[PDB]
Amino acid sequence: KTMKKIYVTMKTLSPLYTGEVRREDKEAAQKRVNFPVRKTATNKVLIPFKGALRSALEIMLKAKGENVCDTGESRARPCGRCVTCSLFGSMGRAGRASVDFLISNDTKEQIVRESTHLRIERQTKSASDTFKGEEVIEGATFTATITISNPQEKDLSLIQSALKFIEENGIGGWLNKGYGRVSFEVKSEDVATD
Amino acid sequence: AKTMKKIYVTMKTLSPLYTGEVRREDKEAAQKRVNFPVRKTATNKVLIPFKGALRSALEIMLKAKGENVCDTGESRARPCGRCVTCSLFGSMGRAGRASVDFLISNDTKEQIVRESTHLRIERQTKSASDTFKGEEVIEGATFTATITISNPQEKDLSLIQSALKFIEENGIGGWLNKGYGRVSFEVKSEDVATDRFLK
Amino acid sequence: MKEIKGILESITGFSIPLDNGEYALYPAGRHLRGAIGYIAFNLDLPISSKFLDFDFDDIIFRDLLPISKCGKIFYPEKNSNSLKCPSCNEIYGSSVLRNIMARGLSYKEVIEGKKYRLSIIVKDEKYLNEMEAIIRYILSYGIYLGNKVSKGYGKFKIKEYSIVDILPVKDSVLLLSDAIIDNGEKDIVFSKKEISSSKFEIIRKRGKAKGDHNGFFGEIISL
Ligand SMILES: [Zn+2]
Ligand SMILES: [Zn+2]
Repeated sequence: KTMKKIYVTMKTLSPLYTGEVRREDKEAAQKRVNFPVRKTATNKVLIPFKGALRSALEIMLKAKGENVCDTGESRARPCGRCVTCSLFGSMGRAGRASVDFLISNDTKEQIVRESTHLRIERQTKSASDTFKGEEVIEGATFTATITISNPQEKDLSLIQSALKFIEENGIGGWLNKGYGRVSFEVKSEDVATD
Repeated sequence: AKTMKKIYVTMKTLSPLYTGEVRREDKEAAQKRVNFPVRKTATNKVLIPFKGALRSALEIMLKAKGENVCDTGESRARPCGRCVTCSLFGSMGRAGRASVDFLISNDTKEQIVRESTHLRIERQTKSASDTFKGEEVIEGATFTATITISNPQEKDLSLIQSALKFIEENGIGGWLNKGYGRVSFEVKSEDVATDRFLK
Repeated sequence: MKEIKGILESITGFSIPLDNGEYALYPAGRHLRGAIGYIAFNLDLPISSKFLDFDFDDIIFRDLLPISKCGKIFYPEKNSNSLKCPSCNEIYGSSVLRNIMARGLSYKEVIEGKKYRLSIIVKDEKYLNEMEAIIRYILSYGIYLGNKVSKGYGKFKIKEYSIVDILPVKDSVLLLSDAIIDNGEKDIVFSKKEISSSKFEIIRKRGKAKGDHNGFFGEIISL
């Protein structure tokens, strides 16, 4: 058969934030930070990728005119004939793409830096509330691996435009503040038998 | 929706600019030399937070005009989700429509950021009582951001440009009462479609 | 009989929700089978046909019970959710489990940066050459065991491919993996999620519980 092996390499252009999801690792950081960055137990920063790719292609392919399943609502069901539902899966059939977490190349204490964010009273022009949050520095390199099995020729082009959308829109959180502006690079390869 | 208004902002400093370093590691490793480091990337370019300045400008001007806007600046003050700043910049429910990027400089720290001596002079004996070092972005540095409104409900560009006029008069960053942060913005909008990247 | 030993390392954490809220601290041979099945079928390796049939055993995929700083694999204790090492005295425990709450969802996961045992006892060298190919694909492109494989969870990567011939060391056994010995006590639940019939079957076979010999679940150890 045929399987695609899109190796994605990200470089951060403006500070990155994806929230920490393990409750115990969160609470063991809520003494110091109030928004800890998602981190492995190997002290590496991992970002969810599949949702971002899917969302970008859903929004784009919908705006182009193609009937796609918007799964950003609380539908709790896609259909089985969507352009994305073939690629990033459906609720009865698995995904052709198996998008991996965008794990880092460097460890934390080399990419993640605590930070200060503010809320400023509009009249007093001074801080009302202050909070700490972690972030990933600019220039930090991340890697992933998309694994589209049964390629459908458009699949690579759809994945790379998705990447262009997540370069305009952003990956992670606080994306309306200026966070998570990234730059991907694609070096694809078609694995076969041995 | 089907289109996206792509505002492209270019800002020139008409006065010294200061926005403080938020990173605790970068700040504490700078207190050896400079008491007030500026916000800098790890690509040695200067970040300025832009969204909150735009939202503060529009909330102040829109409260003044007589329109109904929420104050997302007070302690324990929630957004409304019915105001126009809650539609453009967001609420605790619905996301914002404008994804205001940071104002990232076009040059590096070594060409825009200088250490500067600042004083506190005794009023009676007319002599310095305190000295400190700050970092400041020089006058003539060009910063670039990119506002991107999804679902471009018309009046967006007018509101953003009015907020940029407010920021031009008032200032962006810190030490805005001493003469710092006086800027000049240059809008170059557009309306490119959402589907643009699809080949 | 040419068994491929190794120590896999979790690069990204894995999630195995079993039943009644409890999870599985280490991945099992079931998951190994399933994932190797996928890899084989997606690469059209012939052996894939036999992997559909669960009542097989020309390649027995034993579990991914963890290895320690004491070298020897951790082993299941008597009626305990912990796996004290034979040599040395360190427990694996439920300290690896972490409650994760993400975008409304709430699952549990085992932390990454651990070291587990790879042991695929190949009974007949007929399929050992294809076994070389599946461990080649694992050696390069990783293997994803558990839940949310398409989302990126469970990234195991092998660190050693030691293809060692092994004997059935039958003797007299220890039940190193809870197995369905007719109608024993512990309830064991599996699945055959076959592509090209869209058939997902939650099969259940009650049996004994690990912590108490036709060759070598259904593992055995010297006692
Ligand atoms: Zn409002
Ligand atoms: Zn031990």
